[PDB]
Amino acid sequence: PNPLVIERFQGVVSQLFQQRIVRLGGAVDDDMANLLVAQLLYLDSVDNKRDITMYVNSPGGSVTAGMAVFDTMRHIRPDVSTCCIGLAASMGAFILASGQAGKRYSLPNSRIMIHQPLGGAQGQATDIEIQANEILHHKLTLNGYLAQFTGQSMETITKDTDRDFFMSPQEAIEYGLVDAIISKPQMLQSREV
Amino acid sequence: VSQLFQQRIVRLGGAVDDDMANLLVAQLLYLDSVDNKRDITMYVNSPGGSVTAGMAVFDTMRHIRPDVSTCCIGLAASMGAFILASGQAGKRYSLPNSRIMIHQPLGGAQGQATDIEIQANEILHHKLTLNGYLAQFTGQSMETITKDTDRDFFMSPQEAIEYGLVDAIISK
Amino acid sequence: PDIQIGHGEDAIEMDLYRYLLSNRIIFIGGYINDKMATQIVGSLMALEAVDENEDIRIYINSPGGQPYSVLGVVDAMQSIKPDVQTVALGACYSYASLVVAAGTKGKRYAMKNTRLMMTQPMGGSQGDIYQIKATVEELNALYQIFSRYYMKFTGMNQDQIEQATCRDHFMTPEQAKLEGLIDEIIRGKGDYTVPPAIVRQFREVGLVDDLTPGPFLKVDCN
Amino acid sequence: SKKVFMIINSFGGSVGNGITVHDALQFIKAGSLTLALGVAASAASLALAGGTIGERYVTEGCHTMIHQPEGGLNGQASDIWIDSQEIMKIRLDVAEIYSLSTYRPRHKILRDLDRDFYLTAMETIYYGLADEIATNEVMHSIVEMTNQ
Amino acid sequence: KKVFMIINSFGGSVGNGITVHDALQFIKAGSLTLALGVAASAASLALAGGTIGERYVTEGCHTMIHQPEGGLNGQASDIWIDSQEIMKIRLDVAEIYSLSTYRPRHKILRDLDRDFYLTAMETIYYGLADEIA
Amino acid sequence: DRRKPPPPDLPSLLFDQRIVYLGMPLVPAVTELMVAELLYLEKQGATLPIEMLINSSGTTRQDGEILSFDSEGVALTSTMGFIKNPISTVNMGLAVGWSCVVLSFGRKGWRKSLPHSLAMIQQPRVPPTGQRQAIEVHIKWREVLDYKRELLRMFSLGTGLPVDKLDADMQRPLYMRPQDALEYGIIDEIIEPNEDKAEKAAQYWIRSGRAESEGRLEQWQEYLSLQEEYALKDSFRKVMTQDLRAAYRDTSSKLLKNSSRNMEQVQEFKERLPDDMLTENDEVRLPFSRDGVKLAILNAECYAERNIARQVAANKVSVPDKWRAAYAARPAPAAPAA
Amino acid sequence: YPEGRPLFLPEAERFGNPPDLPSLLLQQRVIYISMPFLPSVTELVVAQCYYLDFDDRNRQRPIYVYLNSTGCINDKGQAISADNEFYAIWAALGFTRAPLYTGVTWKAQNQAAVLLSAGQKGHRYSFPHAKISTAPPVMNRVFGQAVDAQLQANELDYATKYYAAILARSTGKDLETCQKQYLSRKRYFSVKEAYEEGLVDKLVPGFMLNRFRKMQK
Amino acid sequence: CRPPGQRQSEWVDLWEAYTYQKVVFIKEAITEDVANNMIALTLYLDSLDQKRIYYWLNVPGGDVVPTLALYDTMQYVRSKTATVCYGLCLGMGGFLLTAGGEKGYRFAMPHSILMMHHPSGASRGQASEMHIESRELVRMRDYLSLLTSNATGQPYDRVIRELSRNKWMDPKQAIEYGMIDKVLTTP
Amino acid sequence: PFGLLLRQRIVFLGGEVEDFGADAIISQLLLLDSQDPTKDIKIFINSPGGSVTAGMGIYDAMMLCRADVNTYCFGLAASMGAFLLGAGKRGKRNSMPNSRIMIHQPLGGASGQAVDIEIQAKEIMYHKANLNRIMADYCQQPLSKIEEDTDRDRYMSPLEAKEYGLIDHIIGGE
Amino acid sequence: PFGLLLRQRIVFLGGEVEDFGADAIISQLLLLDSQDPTKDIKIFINSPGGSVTAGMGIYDAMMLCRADVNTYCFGLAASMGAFLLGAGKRGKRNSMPNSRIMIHQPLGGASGQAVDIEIQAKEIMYHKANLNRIMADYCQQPLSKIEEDTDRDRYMSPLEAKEYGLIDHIIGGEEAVFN
Repeated sequence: PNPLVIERFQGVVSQLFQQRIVRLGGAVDDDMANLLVAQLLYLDSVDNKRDITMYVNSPGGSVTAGMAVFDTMRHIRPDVSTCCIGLAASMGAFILASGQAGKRYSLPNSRIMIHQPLGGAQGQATDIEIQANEILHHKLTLNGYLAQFTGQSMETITKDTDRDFFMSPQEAIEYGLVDAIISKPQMLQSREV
Repeated sequence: VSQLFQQRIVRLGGAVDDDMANLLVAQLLYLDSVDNKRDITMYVNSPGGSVTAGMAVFDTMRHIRPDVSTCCIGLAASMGAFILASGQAGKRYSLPNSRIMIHQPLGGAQGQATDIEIQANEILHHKLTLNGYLAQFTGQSMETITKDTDRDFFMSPQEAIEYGLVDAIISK
Repeated sequence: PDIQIGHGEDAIEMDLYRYLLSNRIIFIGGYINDKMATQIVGSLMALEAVDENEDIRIYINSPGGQPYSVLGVVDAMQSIKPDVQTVALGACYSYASLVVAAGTKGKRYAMKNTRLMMTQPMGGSQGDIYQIKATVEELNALYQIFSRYYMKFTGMNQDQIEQATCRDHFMTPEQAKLEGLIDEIIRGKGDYTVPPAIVRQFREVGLVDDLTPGPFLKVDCN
Repeated sequence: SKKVFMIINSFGGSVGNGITVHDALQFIKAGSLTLALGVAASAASLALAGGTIGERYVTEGCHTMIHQPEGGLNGQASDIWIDSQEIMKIRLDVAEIYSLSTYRPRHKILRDLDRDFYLTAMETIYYGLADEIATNEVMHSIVEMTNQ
Repeated sequence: KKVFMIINSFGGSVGNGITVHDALQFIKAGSLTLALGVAASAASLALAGGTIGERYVTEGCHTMIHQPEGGLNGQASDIWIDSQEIMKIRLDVAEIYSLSTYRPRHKILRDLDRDFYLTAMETIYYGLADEIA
Repeated sequence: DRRKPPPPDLPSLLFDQRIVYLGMPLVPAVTELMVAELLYLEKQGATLPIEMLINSSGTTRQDGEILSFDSEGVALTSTMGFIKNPISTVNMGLAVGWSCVVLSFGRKGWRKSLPHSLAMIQQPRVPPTGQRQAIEVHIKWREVLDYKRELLRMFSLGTGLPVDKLDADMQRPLYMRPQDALEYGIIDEIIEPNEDKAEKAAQYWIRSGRAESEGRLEQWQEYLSLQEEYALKDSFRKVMTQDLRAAYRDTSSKLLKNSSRNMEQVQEFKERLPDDMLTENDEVRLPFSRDGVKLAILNAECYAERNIARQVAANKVSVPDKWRAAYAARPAPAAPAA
Repeated sequence: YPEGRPLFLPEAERFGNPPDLPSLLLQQRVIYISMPFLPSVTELVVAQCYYLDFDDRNRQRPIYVYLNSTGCINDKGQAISADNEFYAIWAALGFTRAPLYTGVTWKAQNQAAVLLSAGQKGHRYSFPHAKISTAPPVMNRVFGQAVDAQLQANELDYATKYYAAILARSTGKDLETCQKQYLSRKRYFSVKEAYEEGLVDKLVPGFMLNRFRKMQK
Repeated sequence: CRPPGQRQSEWVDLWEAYTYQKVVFIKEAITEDVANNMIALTLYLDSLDQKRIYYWLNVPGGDVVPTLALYDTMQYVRSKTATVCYGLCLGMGGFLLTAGGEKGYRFAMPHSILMMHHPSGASRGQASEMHIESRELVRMRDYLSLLTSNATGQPYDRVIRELSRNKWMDPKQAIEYGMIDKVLTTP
Repeated sequence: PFGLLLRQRIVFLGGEVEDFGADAIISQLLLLDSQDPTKDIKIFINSPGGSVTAGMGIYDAMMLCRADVNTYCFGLAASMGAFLLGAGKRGKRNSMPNSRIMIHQPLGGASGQAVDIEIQAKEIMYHKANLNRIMADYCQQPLSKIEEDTDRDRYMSPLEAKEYGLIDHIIGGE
Repeated sequence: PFGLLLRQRIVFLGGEVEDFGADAIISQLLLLDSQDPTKDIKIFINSPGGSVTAGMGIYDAMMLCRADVNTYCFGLAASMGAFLLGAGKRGKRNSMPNSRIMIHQPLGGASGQAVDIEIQAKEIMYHKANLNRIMADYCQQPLSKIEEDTDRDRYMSPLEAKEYGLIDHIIGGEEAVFN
């Protein structure tokens, strides 16, 4: 992108971080997850009590880097309240699910997509078994965690995440992925009737 | 480079081009503006370069006021070698393990019989000018230098001492 | 959308990773190539020069490394004065895996959901018969060095390493703690979920069956 | 010619093709004399073991390498799992075919398909994939059969 | 003695469909047109070009109907001219469909607007085909 | 006989005997050739049969790279419906996707396969649209849906199975060996290998003395020993599981609850008595494991090296140092520690 | 239907010359190996051998094998194919009956040099400026554990001992000697050096230079 | 459109079979290659005898020099020339449609699409090189416009003004404009 | 340059709406919300559009703010500049006199097996219905009319947009 | 962190050694010499090779330094890092217990008219002789043995090298030296 866009965004990122607001944007590769682990550790060191607000806006990401971020969220002292804006999809949705219970939010017009890990197995038959066990372990672990977060059952989750499962935040609340919707009052338009 | 630059060190590194020559010329002119007496030293490590850029660097070296001592580090090859041979007399140094190469100009041409013949005789002009300057710098005659530049002439630093390109070695 | 850093916001406002390194934390991400090994050894020695007695903490989230760079990093870890304390995150894939085992015994940690891995040194033969013999000797020397380091850190037999490295061996923190690669698992706020491999190990000793799988993940579909 | 002579020298090919040629060679009524020149890789080893038992010839300088099916596959976790199970079933099919062609147990065949497995002429005949060294008189007679 | 045209074409430029339709009508002994699987626009024109009474479609076949496509590039007036011809092409295709389906040409233009899919029975009813195999 | 020369090559040689060989991914050229050959073979006579050999990977490479479309198969299958003389379709090697429908679409009772051939069925996929509008995405989905339904209808005519079952099974790759295809409905027969060949092979292995001594006996013994050892180990695992459940029942016979009365209440009036429902709610009974077998003798093994336990009694008040906020957990008459 | 028997030169001289060049050379019992030992060359040479030993009445008419190939190794020294293509060719050329005369046009290298030596004693020809060279066998890059590379080393050592056996039989030397001289390092032979070591035996028959002819005129 | 159609006694390719009847199907945009093939075919067909050569065009465009070479070859041969338009004739194809048989022997199929535009071209170099190329291209525009005007009967100045942009015509507009002479129908 | 205007509470929504760009705009909006609750935020729009998810994310950050969110058009506002332009505070949507405002149904794609196609089509139909409802809510037109207009790319000048309801002021008047 | 180490007279030579990389290191060594002439420098070598020209540039810089220049290899030192590691002051060359040390000739090539081919063969042969001559001097082994060894493609453990004369100390006391 444009360097001036990058510089403006890095400035506003520093301001938000000052206000204890980390953010997870874009595909969650290893680099972003190392960065976000570093930010979470810093915010733990600065203050051990105040909440951290984690901005999730992601279209996907690596299972392994997502779990790096997820363990650091569940290990540090301050409660990481995850808030979804725009799109929490397939690993930002897992991250949004794993925010502090009762403190996961979503703006009204967002989309949550939870599904199972993609991937690929290559090589001789035995290498393909080993790699299929890696992918199936990741799938089972993530479904077990979604069952823990949402209050659903492992089988309902496994049935729901077989293919892409897009959800509005209302359906997410009614599911268990998100706990509240953030919105301000509007003016209810009077109709002539 | 700045860390070297404040030490009056100008690096002619890597094969020369017009951008590298522009950077060298700007450095040399600024450094002459700063101090016209205190010396400039210049590390040479280059496998060649365009003849025109080397000529630009050589003229900028010549007419500025500080002596541009040239110290060869690593290698100096047929256009960085000419630049190395053009440092101030008595101040063309070599490292003990560096190698020095001299060889004729190069370059292509395309166009009509007239245009590519013109490119041919400008290449002859480059060859004549370089041989004349090398004769000025070493002390050998046009014939020995033309024979040397005719075919790839790899040399050791010591030979270059008795063949005139370098003034001394830094074993010190 | 490369990356966007905080600053920590002191009177200087320097880069976040510079701040963390100043507070004695080294992050290892991506392949441990020669530049990464050089940076990690330089960081270890700078932290040693600042204070030779206070703990260094290393976070390892890396998908492997060049074997020689990893051996250099492990040698630097074992040759410095302070306690080195290695926390595994995300993944540590076989060469990085040794980097986790090389922390000060008692201070090797892994996050609850990391994926360690152990593999034979993989290389590759090509060319004349003497180049192929050279490759065989290189890969045998690497196998001996990494096998000896795994023996040194985990206490396993060379036979046990032979079984644990004959093929890509993906391990949870629980196998790693049973084997000796790590010392403590960093859990959540009381998170003790049993991973699928440990459930299978339950099934292999008869603790759970198909009739009574217990409150563990269903691995009846394997 | 009440025999179908099938001359083998091929460095690989998908194992399914080796299975197809093995089944076809075991299906036709007419006999089969399969000769290996130089090499017979996975599918070619299946085609070599597929001939009439007792007429599977291999030269002195031939090599026979048998390896387990290797595949590649991308997609969701369930798709990787299903393709994985299928590739294991193919490995078992190949092990059973070698077991029945050579009379070795499926477990020693499966142990050998663990890694790429090279066999010389004596090693191949001992193992059971071929039955006789191919001396010049063998296809002296083979050419004479095609001519007579 | 009658050209028997088997049609199974997932696509093609519509102008080529017009050209094949003209070639079909050129010969005087009737043409039978049997569609299999799919008959998209450039082949839907060909299917509608057979002899009325002797155009057949198969139970599985689906018919595509759509307006022509085009890319343009040049000055503003070049773009205007090129737009005018693509409109002429679309009007001609609607006219051909009107001749074969005996349906309001404006209605056929409305149906061309976006990609239009017809099952075998809807192909029969629309008028592009006459019978089912 | 001179007047008709020998056929120039192999495809002419086969097609001369009414053998339509479908062996290539079902591309438009292959589909056109198949249609031309089937129409020509009906022309030469609509009572003579056609032997179609299917070693094909459908409309997409096995890699998953889409290479034709979902309508080339519709053309070929509707063609096979159009030609009226009997078609026997033999599966060779691979019959994926539409090439499986074609295998199941031959004359019933004549569909066959080689003993190891694989018949896979999955759901059609399409190449990426390329960021079209919303209505064009809806219209593309309706296109893809109609063609998937066509595939389902033709596969229902082939196998015999409902549309809904086939749709459910198709959602993921479904791999079928000839036993499985014969079960499902794809094929009717399996082309067994020649019997005389197999008999001669067994006789040669016996008579030549190769089957006995080439190293075979030692490792066949090793195979049987490994099988017996692993069967016994699995039996010991089952024994361990059953003893764990027996321990749970030993330590669960000390209970005082009224929830069993509720489980009596919820159940129907007919099952007021314990009366199971012939379903996967199936209670396997361990306690009636009085096998009493006097034949299965314990081998010469010594378990007398196991120590002598303290012989603890559970009728104590001492409790393990745990935490529970419930105070309904009264001490039981047999468990004063509860 | 009828079995169409390929009729050979004694009785096929009445059917004229063949249309193109490769058919001409096949009829002359010349197998011209002009291209590196790829699977295509192996297939073609095996079929030519099968046709030549098919219906020769006397099968004493020798088979000529002219070489213009660097064998199974590319020009830059990295294997372009495997050693099994050579075995298949060599094995095939052995299942015939006729004496196997070999010659070199320009280059017989690394495998074609062995196949050159492997002709009849007294009947190996070369052009007087042919370049012959013997190099150790080369494998192509494969990935794995130390065990895979060890397996490749074993295979390459079988190949090296095979070539050393053929060169020992051809050049009449000690087996390990032939391994040391030829296969140990990539060594070049002029025609005279190759003749000195038994690689070749003669120039092509009738080779007479131009100014030599002039001065005998 | 591959299958060889049977001829007097054997199987001959469809387009060769057509040229055996003097019919020359031009179906590709005129590049150096197709133009050379059609010039060669025209010369040989005139060599066999002199009866007439029908050109069936489906040309969607083409380059200027090869098209003018084909035109000059058509005019050089003794045998007359008629041009029919199956499909469409665009640009230099619409110029070839006005290249054969001025006396009422240009036909078109009912839905054929006709287009004429001033010939394109592109070339750079020195300043004087651009002068020479620009002068030559203006000479080319003028020559092709003279040919178009004398083919259709429209004023030269009218043609210059009309063809500066693209010009598209239905067969009725082409008859009314003089571009063609008759429209083929079922007869 | 731009930062100096951000100091005056002005957000440039320029260039194609993208994931990175929308993330930057949302962060700027949240920060300008935190800095002062009751000072107007001005969003300048010159963009041919972008992803629907990014556009609704920016729309949510716009609606969440406690500050009136003026919108301005400079040149083009196409398919997501237009939706976000009308999504400004009513009575406070301005446009430059010679600027083009295109209304456009959302773009989406689909690839993979028939179930992937069905899921993507269902998602895009949801987005289309949602956007139609929002646009008809702030344009005060029937949902049917919005469906007809968004059917194809409709370009309006600020007069056609002002009568159609997307904007509220034209900065040069007439 | 490298700034503090450069203050401590520690120079890192890591990764592939190249022309620009050499110029940077040469400058660092000259700075450390001109600042302080009595305090030793430490150069750490983890490098898989390099260019002969750049390598000899760094070697000349190392041999100019008045302040004794120790070297400490970690991980790899392949055929040009190993030479520089052998060019530290005698008695002050160190290695990790499990570093891998390689000694080997350079590659090369030439093209076109074979005049330049013979000149390139002569220059590659010069590099061979030059490197081997100084290697023999510091390894304290016969030049014939060094010439033979620099041919053979092989790694060695720091124990083998310490025997061979290249390095002089192993950091770890040969307690973690694994084969």
